[PDB]
Amino acid sequence: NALVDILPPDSDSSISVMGENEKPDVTYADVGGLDMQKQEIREAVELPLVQADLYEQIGIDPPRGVLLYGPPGTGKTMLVKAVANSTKAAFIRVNGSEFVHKYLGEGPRMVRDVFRLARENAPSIIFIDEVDSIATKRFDAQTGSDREVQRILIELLTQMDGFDQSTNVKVIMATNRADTLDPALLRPGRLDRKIEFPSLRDRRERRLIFGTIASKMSLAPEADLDSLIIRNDSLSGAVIAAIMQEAGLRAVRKNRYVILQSDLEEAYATQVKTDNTVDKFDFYK
Amino acid sequence: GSRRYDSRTTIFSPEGRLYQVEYALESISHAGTAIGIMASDGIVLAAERKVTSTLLEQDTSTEKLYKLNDKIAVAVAGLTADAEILINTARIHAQNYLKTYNEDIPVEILVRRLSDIKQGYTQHGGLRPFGVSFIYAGYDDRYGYQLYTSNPSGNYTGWKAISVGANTSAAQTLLQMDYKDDMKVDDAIELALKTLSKTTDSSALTYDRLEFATIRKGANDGEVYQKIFKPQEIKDILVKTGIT
Amino acid sequence: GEITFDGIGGLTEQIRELREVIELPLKNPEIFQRVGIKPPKGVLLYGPPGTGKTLLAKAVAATIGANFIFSPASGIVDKYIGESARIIREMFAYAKEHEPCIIFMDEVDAIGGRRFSEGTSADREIQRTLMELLTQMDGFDNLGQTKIIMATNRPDTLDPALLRPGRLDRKVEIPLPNEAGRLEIFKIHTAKVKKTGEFDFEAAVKMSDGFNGADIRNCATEAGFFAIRDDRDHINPDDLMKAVRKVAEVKKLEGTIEYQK
Amino acid sequence: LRPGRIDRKIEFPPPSVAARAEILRIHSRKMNLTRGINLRKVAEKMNGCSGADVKGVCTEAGMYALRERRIHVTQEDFELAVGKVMNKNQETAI
Amino acid sequence: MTDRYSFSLTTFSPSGKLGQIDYALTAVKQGVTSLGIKATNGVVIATEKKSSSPLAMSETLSKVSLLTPDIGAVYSGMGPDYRVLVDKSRKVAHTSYKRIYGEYPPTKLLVSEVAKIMQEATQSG
Amino acid sequence: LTKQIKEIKEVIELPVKHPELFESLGIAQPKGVILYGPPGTGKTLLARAVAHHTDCKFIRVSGAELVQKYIGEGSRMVRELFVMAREHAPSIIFMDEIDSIG
Amino acid sequence: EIIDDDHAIVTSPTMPDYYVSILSFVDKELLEPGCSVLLHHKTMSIVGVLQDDADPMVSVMKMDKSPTESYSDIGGLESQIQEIKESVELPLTHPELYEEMGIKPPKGVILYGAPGTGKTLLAKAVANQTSATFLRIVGSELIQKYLGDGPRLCRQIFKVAGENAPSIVFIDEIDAIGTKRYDSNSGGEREIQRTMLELLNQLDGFDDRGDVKVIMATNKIETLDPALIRPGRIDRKILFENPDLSTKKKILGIHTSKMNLSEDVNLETLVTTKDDLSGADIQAMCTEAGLLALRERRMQVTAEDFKQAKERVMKNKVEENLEGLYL
Amino acid sequence: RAVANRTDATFIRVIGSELVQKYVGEGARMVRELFEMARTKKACIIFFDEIDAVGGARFDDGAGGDNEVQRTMLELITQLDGFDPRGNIKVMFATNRPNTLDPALLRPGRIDRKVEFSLPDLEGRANIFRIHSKSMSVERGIRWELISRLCPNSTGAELRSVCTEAGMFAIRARRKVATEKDFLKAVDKVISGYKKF
Amino acid sequence: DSRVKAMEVDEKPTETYSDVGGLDKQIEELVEAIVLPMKRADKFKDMGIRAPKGALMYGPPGTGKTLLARACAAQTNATFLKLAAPQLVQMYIGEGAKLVRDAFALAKEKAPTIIFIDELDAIGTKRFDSEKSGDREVQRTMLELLNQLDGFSSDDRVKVLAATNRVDVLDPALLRSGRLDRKIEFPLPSEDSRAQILQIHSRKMTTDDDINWQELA
Ligand SMILES: Nc1ncnc2c1ncn2[C@@H]1O[C@H](COP(=O)(O)OP(=O)(O)NP(=O)(O)O)[C@@H](O)[C@H]1O
Ligand SMILES: Nc1ncnc2c1ncn2[C@@H]1O[C@H](COP(=O)(O)OP(=O)(O)NP(=O)(O)O)[C@@H](O)[C@H]1O
Ligand SMILES: Nc1ncnc2c1ncn2[C@@H]1O[C@H](COP(=O)(O)OP(=O)(O)NP(=O)(O)O)[C@@H](O)[C@H]1O
Ligand SMILES: Nc1ncnc2c1ncn2[C@@H]1O[C@H](COP(=O)(O)OP(=O)(O)NP(=O)(O)O)[C@@H](O)[C@H]1O
Ligand SMILES: Nc1ncnc2c1ncn2[C@@H]1O[C@H](COP(=O)(O)OP(=O)(O)O)[C@@H](O)[C@H]1O
Ligand SMILES: [Mg+2]
Ligand SMILES: [Mg+2]
Ligand SMILES: [Mg+2]
Ligand SMILES: [Mg+2]
Ligand SMILES: [Mg+2]
Repeated sequence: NALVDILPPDSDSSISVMGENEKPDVTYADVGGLDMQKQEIREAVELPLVQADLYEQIGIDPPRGVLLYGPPGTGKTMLVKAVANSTKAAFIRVNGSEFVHKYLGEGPRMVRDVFRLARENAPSIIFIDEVDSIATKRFDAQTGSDREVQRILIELLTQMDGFDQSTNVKVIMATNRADTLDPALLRPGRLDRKIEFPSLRDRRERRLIFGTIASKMSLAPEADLDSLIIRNDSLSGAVIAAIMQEAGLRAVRKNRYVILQSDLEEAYATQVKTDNTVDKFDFYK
Repeated sequence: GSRRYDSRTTIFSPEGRLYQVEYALESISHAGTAIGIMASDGIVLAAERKVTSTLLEQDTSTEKLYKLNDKIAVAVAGLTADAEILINTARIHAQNYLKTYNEDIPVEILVRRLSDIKQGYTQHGGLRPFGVSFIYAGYDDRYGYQLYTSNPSGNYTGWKAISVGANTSAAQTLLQMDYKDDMKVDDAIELALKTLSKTTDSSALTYDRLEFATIRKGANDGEVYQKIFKPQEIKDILVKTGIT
Repeated sequence: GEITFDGIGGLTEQIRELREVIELPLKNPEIFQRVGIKPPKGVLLYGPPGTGKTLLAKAVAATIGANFIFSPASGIVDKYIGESARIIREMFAYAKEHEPCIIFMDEVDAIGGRRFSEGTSADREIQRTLMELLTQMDGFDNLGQTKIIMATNRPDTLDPALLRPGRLDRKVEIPLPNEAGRLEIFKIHTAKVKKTGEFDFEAAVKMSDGFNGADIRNCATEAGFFAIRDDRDHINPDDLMKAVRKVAEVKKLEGTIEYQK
Repeated sequence: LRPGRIDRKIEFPPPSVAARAEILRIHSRKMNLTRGINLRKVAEKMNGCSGADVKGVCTEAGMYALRERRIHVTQEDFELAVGKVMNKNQETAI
Repeated sequence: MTDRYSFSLTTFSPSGKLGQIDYALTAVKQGVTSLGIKATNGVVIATEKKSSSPLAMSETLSKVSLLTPDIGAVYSGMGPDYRVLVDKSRKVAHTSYKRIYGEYPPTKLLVSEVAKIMQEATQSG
Repeated sequence: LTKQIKEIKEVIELPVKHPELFESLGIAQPKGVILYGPPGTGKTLLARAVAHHTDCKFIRVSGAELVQKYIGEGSRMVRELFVMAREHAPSIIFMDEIDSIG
Repeated sequence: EIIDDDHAIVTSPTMPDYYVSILSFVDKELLEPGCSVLLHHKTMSIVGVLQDDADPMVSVMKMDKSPTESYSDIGGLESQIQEIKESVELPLTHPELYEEMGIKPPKGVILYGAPGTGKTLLAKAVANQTSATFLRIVGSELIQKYLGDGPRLCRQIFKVAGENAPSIVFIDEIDAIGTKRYDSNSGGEREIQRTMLELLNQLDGFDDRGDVKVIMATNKIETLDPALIRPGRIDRKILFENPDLSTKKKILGIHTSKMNLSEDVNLETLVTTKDDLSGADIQAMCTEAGLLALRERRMQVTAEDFKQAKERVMKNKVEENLEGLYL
Repeated sequence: RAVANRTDATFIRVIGSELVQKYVGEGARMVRELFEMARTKKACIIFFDEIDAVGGARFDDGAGGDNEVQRTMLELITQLDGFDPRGNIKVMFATNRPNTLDPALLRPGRIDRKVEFSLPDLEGRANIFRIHSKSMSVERGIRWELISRLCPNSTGAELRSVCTEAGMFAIRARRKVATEKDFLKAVDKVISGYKKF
Repeated sequence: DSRVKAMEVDEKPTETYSDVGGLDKQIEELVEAIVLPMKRADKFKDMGIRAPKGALMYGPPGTGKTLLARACAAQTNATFLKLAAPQLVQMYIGEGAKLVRDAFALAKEKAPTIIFIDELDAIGTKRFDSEKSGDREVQRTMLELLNQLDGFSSDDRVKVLAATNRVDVLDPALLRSGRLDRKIEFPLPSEDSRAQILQIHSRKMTTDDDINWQELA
């Protein structure tokens, strides 16, 4: 019952995901379309850790945390993962679900562990995937279990402000909706870089995506590569992917591994529903 | 259907203070600031517009300072739609009294009747009450300049300075330190524009977000002259005072 | 218990669509790799009550012989928080050993819905579970030889997130059986019952037109009971006919019949 | 919130425009000097509501200069820095 | 037989600002797009006017209507509300206008009359 | 934020260093100081700055002490704070706790 | 409990109970159940007693001397304090008068109302005159998370008081317990409920304690789940009004004697010039004078400081108020 | 008690609110012991009072999740055995409200009479005031009915309280004979205070 | 647990349909639904049609719903498990749902049994569309109930009877025809059944000709 040897602080890590933090893919569609946003994330996140030297000479403080918000199906949690994986700086990947607890004071003790754990093993990358759930519009205590959600939340704010001017990139967090967040508390200076993800896209932005698709299996010579490009007019990557998935399924039946240009045409055409014009036009038109 | 459901605004409140009237003061303070400064020789009246949109032709459209007649001008803060009805009602009332008696209506009489209409709405009108405060800058020979303001309550109170709209306290506090009883109209022009800029979050309150009017007896041969100042005239006096 | 693959039959095509998604990439991941696409995954089932959606979820499972996890998600919510986070996480991981495995998420609506999250902490939990379920499907690692079928049935709690383009090859709507989709169902049903040979089924279907599957089963249960009260080892063709008159009226009067995006 | 029970209550005002200038000054010294003194130009443009807003300008100004590898902090750098920051604040607070 | 309401359904929200005004506005936003550029030698007004059903006559559908032979108008929002408001506006202008003037109403004037009517709807239980 | 800076020296520095002087000119001593204002004012940065010059043990206790569970329940450890602060004086107990738990 | 047969039922730190033998030393009589007792560890037998509820609670509760406050040093609310004396003090000093009327003596008072009136103080004052053994306890101690310790302690209060009758039990911050319920999932409806119960079961008790007065200082009885048993057993209830004009003269007089050279400004005219306020707000004002003297580096407090102090103090209270507009 | 004395049936008093004997059916032991002895005595009454606690309805439905009480209760049903002949042994149960009691107990057999006691009329409340007031020395000629008139409908505890306070105010003035005046003052005081809650 | 024990077996001896007063129609329907398929069970099996699952009973309180069921249970020699829905409902959202599932697993051991569940007024109607949904307790347990009723799992042998006061109150998805078998409404006393109902109650007390039953009706 005596101290015979010591452990790293690194030993006995906080409750954390069974599989890899590390991303097994490097092929990346993260490159091919939203490429402009992929560079931006690199700028805030890759550029200080890799080149410390640059920063020291100008004299700046290490760039501030990064909030990622946009509509979901823009691959937010995947564009940043890719970078962590290939930079090969330490990556701690946690969820609000890890933190959540049924007990009394059990959430916060994990939270203190994350911040310190990052400092120990610096340069270090903190990404909390679920943060939406944790943030509330208004605080409550109507049941006893609301108060627990509230404990995690406050303990997180205090330390987040205090993580400023570490070497370690500040907490990167992702949110599908930001009406859950309160704007005064969570705010620039913690989080001066706030990335908007578009969804209007461009003729060139879409083109990048089609190239990644096309490499996988040579498009039939029934009609040109350039056909796919014309039919999309503003749609985002997420839909592009649903299109290409159906198309090659039907391709397998015919016994050709080439996806026909007809198939993509039919798959594109469909998915038109999304509350028609009848309902609207009887009292909004 | 209609029996079951209720949206009675004509309950006698248990606090002595009708709840609907409470919320209409909140709504007033969202709308821009209007300032009445009463001097011995006039009323200097000035109100900032609350729009700031660039496509919107603010220049042309006066939306707060409306000339009722020669001696009486009103500044509006509150709901602009509700306000329009009371402008026509206030215009016709001064004309009818002028016709009957051949004297411009004393200020007191006009303000009282309009306040009593607001009152009426919650007395037994069934109506939601108009959520507007008006500063009635008025003159009559007997009583000199007279300055009164109205409340959504249907209560008026006289003053030597008043503020409505936003920054009621910020404006009121400056005027108390800087305005003295004896400052003339001339001073009050310089005073008004500068305090407004200092309350508002704008770096310089532009001439195009301003409306300015004066009612003065220092218009020769014992006469009363009003002039709603045009946006470019506001600009020259804006440059003098160094706001721009 | 197993559901005979002859047994299900009533909307052919509709059934063929579930096998393309599931059956094909389990037996051959090779084909999907040769093409290069991400193999087909995610199935969204919606339809009325009684339509045979559980019968269908079961049917695919028996056919392949792939291990089966039948979980209502009314059985994963609990009074204290974060129990739910554990329940799905263990179950997804459990299925991986038992590959091929299909996790039947019955009444996904339960843990569905948007907004909420301001009442009891149980409302915040609902959303939490939905969010983590998505992250496991895609955004963490990809779906292997374990596939997930989502069934829903209440339109009130719906999510644009589970409807969104991405995972899903097929967004499957399961409507009222066909004119002879109902016949096919009728046929199975008259085989089992003892009869003196009854060929009144053509008429019986004219009345019992636009019937959901549940009512095809019900007309045979009510009439056969009438045969047994009448002291017979035979459902007479008279008895089968009488039954469809009675059910037809009370069917349409009380129809719940829900449809979902 | 009984009075004299918490015996002192302190409010910190939202910063003055002069108050802002003092914060802006000291962090610029840590970076490199603003050429053609455009420390005033920022303060004349907007008053922050917090010292975080001030910090945000600094970091950004030093960021355009970093890319270039020209230590100078030019008027061009400041002007970008401010507008970029100014947009962001408006899109949260609308 | 009149509804037993005797009071304004429209209440101030407890945070100020009428519930119903907010409620009405959403419709305008939801409805289809209209644009206009004021010009020195004219005004262009433009709107989308999609076929309701190809079988439907797409010529009889209108969103441009006349108030005076000089002044025309287009809207966005509820279609049936527009039609009635136009009819009221023809009477409010024309007859009364001719009696006190005997011309076509200038634009400034016409626009102000319309504003009061919208207010009186809301105020009225 | 110049006003706040000057002011805070009077409120904190003097009751520790000269309890007798702070009493004589004034009367007795405070029951404490409550700091509030826009987040991002750097209120935190002010408390820590004074604390340097005062020269005391600046112990941040952030939050509920229901997080502590080392020995006993964490509930009464809140209460027990008084005892421990006394022993470990000189001390500035910086009780941060927003009280947004419901 | 003791079973007369030289056995006892004891609980130790360890969780199971023990049917133990008493072995010599302390006699059964000289023991009191509810006491903390000495056990020999190898074989658990009562080898004595010396501990006698060795516990911080015992420390806080006991006060054998009379309180530090002597009577109507406190200035104003005279009549109020001469109501608490009719009910409490008067029957202990003379029950004779009550017997002769043919009426039970009043027992109990409940002090309720509002912060700032120095409620707590009045209780100490009345008790000192009586020179009753005046136990005093904080309510926060009787409630704790640990299970079943709460009723032991609560029962003990009642036993100690009856022995030392004539007695006053002052239970301060009874309002603390209220209907605060640790965790609203579950719990707080077990331990808390049990402690409340015990106090009441002993109130009237198995022994007649009408010679134990009780004084409960509280915001309201509506904070607590109401249950205060026997109304005429808590008898008269005392509603504190806040100081009025005459009251605050006296209370002022104490405070201004601390501020150096404020004697110059006539006691009466200080009263007049300020707005009617409570004695609490005098405490705020007196503090304001010294606060201003500190900013100024006013070397000695002056007549000018005390006058300036009025205006800033009055200004604070108005500012804090919210103008909702009297219509 | 009054009917006990007249009928010449003996009386056993048990109060389960006072009794703290309930821990996971300690109270089961307890109900079993007294009830069983009592059936044995011919010509007796068993009054278990405030069965609201101890023997109480389960609170498993509510937030606490307590079920100590459900044990003492379980025991109490099997003893009754619906209606059972006992030989003129009266089983008395007192609740604050019958509604709170467990629905299995409420069913018939077990409970053969139910009776609501309510606050009485002015003539009865004059009578309850009368008894207490008599016991104390008072200036005679007193109209009992006058004091009751002012008081709204009220509990018997309130009536004892008015005589106590009245007693005291006379002693304060050194009258050893409480006048009518004191009863007027006493009423105002207790009424004003309590009522407003 | 002691909770479980209480629900379990509390079969009292018969009372016999002879002592339910008037209301012929109700009885006829109940005996067909239930009793003939237990005794004639062999034909039901052979045809391979499912034997009838349940009886739904609704109407006035005080129409002998209880009485009726209990008589049926003993005649078939099935045990009368007595359940009531407000009991299984708790403030504990987790635990109160758990019990519903637990009750059915217990029934299988005791087969044959007739499950009488009462007062599904407790699980009301489900028409929610707004944010406040009853905080998922009413919703939760409706869809729970249906998973026991589910016919792939045994619920054809063992029957579910239910009583609950009007069907307007009950939610639309578990009120489907052929789900809870027949739905039998209780018509009121009609000055026929009244006279009987009284007659049987007076049989216990002394019977005299001074009393006139018909007048009372
Ligand atoms: N570089 C990218 N550009 C465009 N879309 C992307 C990109 N990467 C992935 N996607 C698509 O985004 C879909 C979902 O990716 P995912 O990681 O779930 O996104 P998200 O925006 O974080 N939202 P959520 O699922 O609500 O967390 C995929 O099915 C892809 O089609
Ligand atoms: N395609 C089919 N072939 C054969 N029988 C079918 C078929 N489709 C539906 N059925 C019948 O429909 C009956 C009842 O359906 P059921 O299992 O109650 O449906 P569900 O839609 O999963 N409902 P629930 O969970 O009760 O909302 C089955 O037992 C079958 O007899
Ligand atoms: N006056 C300042 N000058 C420069 N940067 C500042 C200033 N004040 C704050 N900051 C920055 O803004 C960040 C957020 O402020 P923070 O330190 O959380 O302040 P606070 O006002 O004590 N907050 P809170 O306790 O959450 O109400 C700090 O980490 C600094 O980087
Ligand atoms: N007659 C009085 N007796 C005692 N203090 C009084 C009297 N009248 C006014 N006071 C003032 O009240 C101050 C003390 O009141 P205080 O101790 O704060 O309150 P309490 O009523 O016991 N409340 P709480 O703070 O809830 O315990 C004194 O220092 C006086 O300034
Ligand atoms: N049909 C009837 N025949 C005789 N007595 C009846 C009849 N219906 C009800 N009762 C009497 O009234 C009581 C209440 O009926 P119960 O069966 O508990 O009703 P429900 O379940 O319909 O609410 C019975 O216990 C019985 O004494
Ligand atoms: Mg994501
Ligand atoms: Mg199903
Ligand atoms: Mg801080
Ligand atoms: Mg006190
Ligand atoms: Mg019943």
